[PDB]
Amino acid sequence: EIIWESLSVDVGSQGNPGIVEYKGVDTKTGEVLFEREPIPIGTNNMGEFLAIVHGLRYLKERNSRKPIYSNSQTAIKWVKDKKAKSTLVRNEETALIWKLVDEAEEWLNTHTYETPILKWQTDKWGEI
Amino acid sequence: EIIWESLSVDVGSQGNPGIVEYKGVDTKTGEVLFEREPIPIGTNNMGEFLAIVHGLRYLKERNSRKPIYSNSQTAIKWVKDKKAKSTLVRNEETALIWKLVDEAEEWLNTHTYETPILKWQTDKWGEIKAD
Amino acid sequence: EIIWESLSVDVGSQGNPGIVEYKGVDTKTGEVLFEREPIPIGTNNMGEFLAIVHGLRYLKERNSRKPIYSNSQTAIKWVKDKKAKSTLVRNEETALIWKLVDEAEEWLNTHTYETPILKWQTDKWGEIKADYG
DNA sequence: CGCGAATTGCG
DNA sequence: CGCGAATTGCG
Ligand SMILES: [K+]
Ligand SMILES: [K+]
Ligand code: NA
Repeated sequence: EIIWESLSVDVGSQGNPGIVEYKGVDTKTGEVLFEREPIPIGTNNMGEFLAIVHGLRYLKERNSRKPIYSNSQTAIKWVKDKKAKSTLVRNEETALIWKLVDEAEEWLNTHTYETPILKWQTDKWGEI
Repeated sequence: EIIWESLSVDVGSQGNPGIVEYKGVDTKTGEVLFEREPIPIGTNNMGEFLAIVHGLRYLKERNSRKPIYSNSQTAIKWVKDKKAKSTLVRNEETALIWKLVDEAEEWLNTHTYETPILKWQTDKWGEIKAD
Repeated sequence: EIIWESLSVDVGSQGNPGIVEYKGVDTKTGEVLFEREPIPIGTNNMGEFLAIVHGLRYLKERNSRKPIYSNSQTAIKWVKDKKAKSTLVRNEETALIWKLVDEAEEWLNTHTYETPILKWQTDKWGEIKADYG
């Protein structure tokens, strides 16, 4: 049922909003493929969005067709629409997450990609 | 993928909450197969709940294996969960609809059925209609 | 940052959900001021909730403005909310714990109390004094 | 295992 | 309007 030849995105937040970080891993080995240092203020929908697009770029650079597993349906929609819809206030305290979200959107509106973007069935399989 | 040999339920609501009614119709042809008269006050989700269960009862009486189309994904969920989840106040005004819902639930918890409960896809197919 | 003349509660459980108990001790002396016999089936959070409410009634019974320390942020919020937002099924095996909990909410709804309810900071101050073994 | 507070589509 | 669901350290 799980597609093991794939890349999984694992985003954590210390509160929503709160410190947000993420890693992209090989789904089968759990090897860390890329990561993002903690961002002091973010939401988990923003972290998933960024994590997905980071993975899209990682896979594009390496000419991989492996799919991406996310477990935020909202961030998958945001990626598909090439537009994030966060309600998070934008100021100096949130400048970094918003700047990264801007950059991710920009990348999405200037590129094409092959990667399938799948929802992790947390109900059937557990956490990643 | 319309299955024409099926039943479709359609509920009307004079405001929500408000007066609720519903009918069961032949999907292929529009013929009204069963009806419930207006209920003085209920919700749209309670009526879709009752309409599905009513058709379940109707098809079960007739030994039909035909599916039922509903336009309400909430009501489909409720039936499959064998539990409505309305937040309508129980008072004197709402006693009727609430009686009917409890009786729908009780039927669901003491019965099994063959009938596939399918989602009507309005924007793919248009409205549910009775002729 | 530590009110030493205060009361501290904690829960002990074999499993979660499982057997649960609690006690209240004096924060300065570790003197055990009250105890709850092990309850066949509950959750830790239900136990913490009951332990705080027991402590509240204990101090109220004695006209004491000593604070209460718990290290369960959940149970604290539950008490301040006069509502135990537990997810334990209500059945016959869990009837006892649900009845003491329903009654603890009822007690909160119908009384006034002035005890400050404080979070114990385990990361900073070490173990809460009502810690079980 | 249990639990908080906040994020985000019809009919 | 009524109801839609899933996500994210410590005791
Ligand atoms: K594309
Ligand atoms: K609906
Ligand atoms: Na995670």
